[PDB]
Amino acid sequence: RSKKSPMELISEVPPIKVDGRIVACEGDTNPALGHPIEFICLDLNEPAICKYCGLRYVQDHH
Amino acid sequence: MDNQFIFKYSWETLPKKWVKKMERSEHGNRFDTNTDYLFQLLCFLKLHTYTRVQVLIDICGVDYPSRKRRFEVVYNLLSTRYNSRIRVQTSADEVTRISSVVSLFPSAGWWEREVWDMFGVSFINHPDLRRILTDYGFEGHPLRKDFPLSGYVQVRYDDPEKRVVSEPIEMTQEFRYFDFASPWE
Amino acid sequence: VGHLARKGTGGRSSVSGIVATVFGATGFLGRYLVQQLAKMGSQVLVPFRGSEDSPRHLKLMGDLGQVVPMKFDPRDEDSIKAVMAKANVVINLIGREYETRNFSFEDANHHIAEKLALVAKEHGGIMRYIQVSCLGASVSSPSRMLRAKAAAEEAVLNALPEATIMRPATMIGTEDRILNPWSMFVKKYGFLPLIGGGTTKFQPVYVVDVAAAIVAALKDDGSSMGKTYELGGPDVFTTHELAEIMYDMIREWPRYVKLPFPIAKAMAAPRDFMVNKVPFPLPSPQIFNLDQINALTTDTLVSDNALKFQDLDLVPHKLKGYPVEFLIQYR
Amino acid sequence: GATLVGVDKFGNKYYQKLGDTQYGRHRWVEYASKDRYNASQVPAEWHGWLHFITDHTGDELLS
Amino acid sequence: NFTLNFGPQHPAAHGVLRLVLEMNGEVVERAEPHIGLLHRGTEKLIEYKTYLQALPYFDRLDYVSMMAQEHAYSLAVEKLLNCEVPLRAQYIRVLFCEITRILNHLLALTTHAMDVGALTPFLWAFEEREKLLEFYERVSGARMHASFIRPGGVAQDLPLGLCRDIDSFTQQFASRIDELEEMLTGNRIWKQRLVDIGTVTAQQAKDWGFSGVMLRGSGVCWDLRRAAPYDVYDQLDFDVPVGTRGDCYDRYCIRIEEMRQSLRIIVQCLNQMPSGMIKADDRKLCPPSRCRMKLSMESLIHHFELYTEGFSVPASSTYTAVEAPKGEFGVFLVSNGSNRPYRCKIRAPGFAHSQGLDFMSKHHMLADVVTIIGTQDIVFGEVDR
Amino acid sequence: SKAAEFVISKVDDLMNWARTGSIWPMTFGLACCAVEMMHTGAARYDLDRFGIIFRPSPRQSDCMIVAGTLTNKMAPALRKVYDQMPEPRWVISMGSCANGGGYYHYSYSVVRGCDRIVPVDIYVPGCPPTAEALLYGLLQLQKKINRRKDFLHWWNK
Amino acid sequence: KEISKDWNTVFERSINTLFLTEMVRGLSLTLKYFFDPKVTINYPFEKGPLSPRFRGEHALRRYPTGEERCIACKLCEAVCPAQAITIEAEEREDGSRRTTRYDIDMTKCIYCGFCQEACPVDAIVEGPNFEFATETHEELLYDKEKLLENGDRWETEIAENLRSESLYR
Amino acid sequence: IGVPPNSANLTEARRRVFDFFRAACRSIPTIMDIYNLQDVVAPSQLRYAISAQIRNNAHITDPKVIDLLIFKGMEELTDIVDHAKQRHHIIGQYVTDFLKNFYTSNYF
Amino acid sequence: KRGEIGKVSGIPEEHLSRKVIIYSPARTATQSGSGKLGKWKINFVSTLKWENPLMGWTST
Ligand SMILES: CCCCCCCCCCCCCCCCCCCC(=O)O[C@H](COC(=O)CCCCCCCCCCCCCC)COP(=O)(O)OCCN
Ligand SMILES: NC(=O)C1=CN([C@@H]2O[C@H](COP(=O)(O)OP(=O)(O)OC[C@H]3O[C@@H](n4cnc5c(N)ncnc54)[C@H](OP(=O)(O)O)[C@@H]3O)[C@@H](O)[C@H]2O)C=CC1
Ligand SMILES: CCCCCCCCCCCC(=O)SCCNC(=O)CCNC(=O)[C@H](O)C(C)(C)COP(=O)(O)O
Ligand code: SF4
Ligand code: SF4
Ligand code: SF4
Ligand SMILES: [Zn+2]
Repeated sequence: RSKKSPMELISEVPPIKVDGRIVACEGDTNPALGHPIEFICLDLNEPAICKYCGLRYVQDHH
Repeated sequence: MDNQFIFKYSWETLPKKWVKKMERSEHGNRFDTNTDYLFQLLCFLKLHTYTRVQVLIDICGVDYPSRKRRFEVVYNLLSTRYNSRIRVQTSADEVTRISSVVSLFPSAGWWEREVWDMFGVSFINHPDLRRILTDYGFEGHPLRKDFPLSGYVQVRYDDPEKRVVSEPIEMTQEFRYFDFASPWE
Repeated sequence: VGHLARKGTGGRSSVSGIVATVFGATGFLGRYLVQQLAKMGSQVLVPFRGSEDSPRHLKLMGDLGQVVPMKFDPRDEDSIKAVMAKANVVINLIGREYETRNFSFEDANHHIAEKLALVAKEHGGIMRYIQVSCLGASVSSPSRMLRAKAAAEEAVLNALPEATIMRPATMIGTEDRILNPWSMFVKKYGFLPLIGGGTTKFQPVYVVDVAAAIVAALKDDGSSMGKTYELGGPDVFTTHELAEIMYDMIREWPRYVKLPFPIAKAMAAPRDFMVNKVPFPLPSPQIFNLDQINALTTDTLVSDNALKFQDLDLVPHKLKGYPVEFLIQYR
Repeated sequence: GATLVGVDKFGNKYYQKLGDTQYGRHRWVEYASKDRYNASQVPAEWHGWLHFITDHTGDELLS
Repeated sequence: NFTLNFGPQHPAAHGVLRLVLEMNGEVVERAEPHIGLLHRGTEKLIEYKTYLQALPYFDRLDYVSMMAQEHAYSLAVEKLLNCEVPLRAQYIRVLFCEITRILNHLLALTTHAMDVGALTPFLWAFEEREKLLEFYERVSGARMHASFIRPGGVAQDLPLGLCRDIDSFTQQFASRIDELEEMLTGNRIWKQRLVDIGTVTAQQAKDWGFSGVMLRGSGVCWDLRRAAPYDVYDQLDFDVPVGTRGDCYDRYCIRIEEMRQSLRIIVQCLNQMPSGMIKADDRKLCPPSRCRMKLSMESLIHHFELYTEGFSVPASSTYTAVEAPKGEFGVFLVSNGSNRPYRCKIRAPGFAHSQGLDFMSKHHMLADVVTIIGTQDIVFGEVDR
Repeated sequence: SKAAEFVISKVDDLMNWARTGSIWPMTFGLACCAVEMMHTGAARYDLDRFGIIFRPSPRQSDCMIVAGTLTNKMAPALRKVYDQMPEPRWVISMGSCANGGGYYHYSYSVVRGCDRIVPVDIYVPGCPPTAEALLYGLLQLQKKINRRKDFLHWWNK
Repeated sequence: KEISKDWNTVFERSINTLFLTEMVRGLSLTLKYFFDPKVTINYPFEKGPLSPRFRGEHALRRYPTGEERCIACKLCEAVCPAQAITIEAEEREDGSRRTTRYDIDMTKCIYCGFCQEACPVDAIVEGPNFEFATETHEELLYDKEKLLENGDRWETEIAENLRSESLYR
Repeated sequence: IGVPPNSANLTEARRRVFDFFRAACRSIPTIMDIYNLQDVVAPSQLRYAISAQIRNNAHITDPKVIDLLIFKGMEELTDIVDHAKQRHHIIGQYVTDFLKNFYTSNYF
Repeated sequence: KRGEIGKVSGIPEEHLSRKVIIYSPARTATQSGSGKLGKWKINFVSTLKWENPLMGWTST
């Protein structure tokens, strides 16, 4: 499919569940083939969006 | 011969009035002389027994649009016998004519012609001094800091007259100059 | 007004909202009109019908899509509407000098012009329309081609009231179709026949002047709309001194032979086109064209009370030096 | 034909011959179509194998 | 006397060559080449681009010895920057300079033979030349214009299987050279079309600035990689061929011997190549590894600040010269102190060689002019900067 | 006239086959792209297999390959040589410098594209284009020649 | 005075220069290659060898999720020696830094790989395609949709090439 | 022959101006019959054109500037003498207002 | 005044009458370093820069 631009296609990916105050996002599973690592403090109840990938991380606890 | 040996001997042997400015470093021995003593200095360096500079590498030219003597022609020389490299440079001007060295090194004719082509520095008693690199009818000297990179005129084919014609330049996309220079330097 | 939005200095990379659908731009006037249009930056669309390499010499005019050749079918109305869809001005130069086994004089000029005018009216976005006919375009003229031009230029006005009509007269240029065959024919034989017998005066014009007049009419949204100009040269020549001013640079041996007008017209038609209609691609006529002889029966001088170059503040080029200089390659 | 290595969704078939010490006639294509075949029908997965970029067949590259 | 002009379009004259020469009916009296047909304007363009953005201009100067000019530019930048280079980088740079020498000598010899009239060695030399163009295509992307040699070290490390293939090529390259030489040295037509043609004396070659093969043809044992050895050349042992009388044939024999010496040097570099880093640890002119720029803040900062601004060479001015296959290729940098070169004059060896055509083609016949053009191996990218 | 339409179709196909199976390009290489185009004519990527042989003169050459930077001083010569060519007269712009500016594209003495001097039909981009790229460009030119119903257009006009 | 005056050697030399021994020896060498196997390859069916580092078509990669890798960092535009890349950017309502116009003039491009090795996110790459041969000039002005189409087409091979040489540099 | 050294005084500059103008005139017929133009332009008006071009720089005072201008004059003349300049380049090269500027563009 | 060097420069004569501005660029507010000061430049007012009607490139 190609009618879905990345704008409305990245929003359909459910937010990641992770424990802890911060999470490290690297993009690809291989660090060298992803983006520079991006530690994000996911303390707000809204999911924290990685600035490079656009992936959203939310805190499972609390 | 050793680089410092050329320094000492040449500075001692040379007439004192010829060399205005002279420099010693690992980059290269430099003799900055006046515009009128250049021919005599080159002749001395060509014929002297200890300093036998037989081949002229090239005649350079640097434009400094911030000093009275705007241009600076650089003569790179090489002594094949003694395995040394000396560099002689002088200062020029838009209208000042500097003596040629074609009599000493016949290969310098094309370099002098291209220096005249690029910087507009005339050479005294140079046989057949004319533009060598730029096209026919070219206006302006491209290597000056004043000359725009894209030039002043274009080239295209015009159908009403079955020939290739010239117009003032009309760039489809301007040259984007990126200013990367930063402080703390 | 809304169109013709200037942008930057006039030149190759300039901008002008004169996106135009010039018909018949693969001909003689087209390579000059398109050059004039694209020299000042305006986009031009060149719809062709023949082989795809016919308009490839027009792409040199513009800058990366300012000259877009497109294919159409004159017999199909939809395609000729599709080619002019993104256009705000239409110039029509479609016209055949001679008969064709597929297209007659009426079909080549009158019917095509009527269809183009009706399609332009239907589109509704053509703010300026120009259709070009010949000078001696009287309805009663013996020549068939001139009658078709008259019918086309009268039908266009009814279709579009604000449509200018441009009327050049035997334009001469590097690949024109009245002087080049003469020099060619002289090269093989050199006797240079005169069908009219001389004393048939007319006004030749330089094709660059015609293109300049057309572009100037495009660039003035004033007292030009609807008017029918009569384009002509600065001097009133006739076939004799025209032949002399041709032959002077050509040189070698000058020879003149006079053919009586009626016997010449009675001889040219049978050999050229009276019964040979089986092969569709019949050879193109030489200077013995049947209707070109009929067009020479009367003087085609410009009307004294009609529009001229001086009404549109430009001067014709002198047809003695540069305009005729292209004959050196013939000499 | 020493060996036939895989096929393509477009129908063009891929062969392979192994030499001894000198290059030549290693691997080529038999295009399915004949209307001048546009000289460019190999997909991305089989493009690397054909140009000796990768030793993977291309069917394995899809997985 | 009439003055007809050249400009043939087939690659006999290497193209883009305009030659207006006056003859005495059969014998040429003065040939005046008209250069400038390929003056792109590199010297003016270098001043407008960073020290890294200007590197690929040097690939486009002498486009048969692409890595030879990059070598000179990198050495000039290093001399201005005072940057040390690891041994592995020096060894691979020497190896690829020798490969450029082989490529340029092969191309020169076979274009010269094509000009004379021999056709077979041309195709054999190109089927050889492809096997080194693919070596270039392996270490970097492009086959011809490979920006492999950077000012710091080299662009990136050699692939795993490159050394084995290079050795395999060098196993048979000598036999291929012998096969090519079989048809030219012993052939009697080749001697009569080259012997006593374009004689240059050592004093006259020195006067006209004929550094290169045209100098060693005249009996002068002047080699820039022996007189002023720059990279790892003292460790490598090779002989410098010197002609006895330089006239279009001792130059050819010298080129054969230099091809063999380049093969020997390549073998020595292959055997003696050490292991270690390829780019200097200064990190002011060398970028960080892709795994480090994505993990370390300083590495990313350096990558960002050198892939846009580039390194700033301290204000000075130097002249460097390397033994390019054509001859003495020299780059004269004047550094303003900013990240862009103030002036970069390029001393093309072909300039003086083409200048010296006028006297070399004196009182010769017309058919003894194409052989003079071929025997000096002039390409107009460098002649017209 | 449907009965003859088969005859015109066959004549057109024969003419296109004749013009495609034998193309005699004229080498106008004047920069480093000439070396790659010379490798294309070499033993490996044989051009002579496809009926392509280079000609030394424009008076007997089918198409023209512009390979290399086109300076201001050479553009009149390029146009003059292009003028002395027969009717088909195709032009191929090999290399990045030839098909619009190039690495320089900003110079007092560089023509920003050979398409400002001669009408170009096929653009082969690359700096320098691979021999396979030039072969693909020539195949594209051959495909373009196939789309020529020149006899049919003459019949219909 | 170059002399070869000996009774036996004069006969030996005067025969070699009379029966064309050198010509025959150089003639029999070509016949050896006449029967040898050829080195050519039929291009349309068999392609020449390449390398994982080859520099060909530009492509704009995207994350496996579907979000494009380009973050409008404009390092590629700044490092491009030919000045072929033009970039325009703005912040989408999602707040992500993305490109709206990212067009490469492939007629100015020199295929040097400086743009590819300057990306901090591997957004742009040079795929193994080398078969552009467009018939129109303005078709060579790739405009961020041709880039993305190339990235989608060659992704399964660009990823393999990148992961194969990721150990280098 | 070789380039003259310089001019110390303005009298030598005027002498060089006169010599250049004379040489340009003695070279006027060869450029008339090498470009194949006889009736389009008479040789007389080219003399007036050259005189006007020379008189254009009448306000120059530095002898060195005069010398370099004259040298450029010989360079252009020699270029024209050879069949090197493009065809009819020479004839093209050598041949209130406020509202007019306002109606065209803002930059006048 | 004293445009003799301008006359001999060879540049198109219509560009000799251009009005220019001479100034020393000031330190940028976004940075605190003063390593880009004390250098004077001539500012030709190249105001006219339209937009190419094919791709949005800035023509001049
Ligand atoms: C099996 C069937 C084959 C059928 C075809 C026949 C074989 C054809 C083979 C041709 C292969 C070579 C073709 C090359 C063509 C050009 C070669 C010409 C070279 C040439 O002319 O050299 C000359 C000698 O040639 C000559 O002299 C040639 C004539 C041979 C003379 C006879 C030699 C032995 C005589 C003994 C007689 C015995 C009987 C006595 C009772 C002199 O060369 P140069 O220039 O260096 O000289 C210095 C004087 N300026
Ligand atoms: N300038 C002059 O000498 C004169 C001009 N005129 C008028 O100006 C026009 C131009 O003169 P000229 O330059 O001689 O015109 P041309 O004879 O050069 O042909 C002009 C164009 O008409 C096109 N054309 C002809 N028939 C058809 C058709 N049936 N359907 C579609 N297109 C067609 C041709 O396309 P293709 O080539 O593909 O058929 C050609 O491009 C004349 O047609 C005439 O009306 C009047 C008097 C003299
Ligand atoms: C086809 C033609 C080929 C050559 C074309 C060349 C065209 C340009 C010619 C060169 C243009 C120059 O500026 S080159 C020559 C430039 N030299 C000068 O301008 C001298 C300055 N003028 C004076 O000295 C006096 O006023 C003077 C007017 C001489 C007399 O007036 P008086 O005695 O009262 O004093
Ligand atoms: S495209 Fe590249 S290789 Fe070809 S001429 Fe231009 S710079 Fe040289
Ligand atoms: S360098 Fe890569 S991420 Fe940055 S703007 Fe260019 S393509 Fe996008
Ligand atoms: S390959 Fe080089 S020239 Fe081409 S876009 Fe990338 S950086 Fe620019
Ligand atoms: Zn992330």
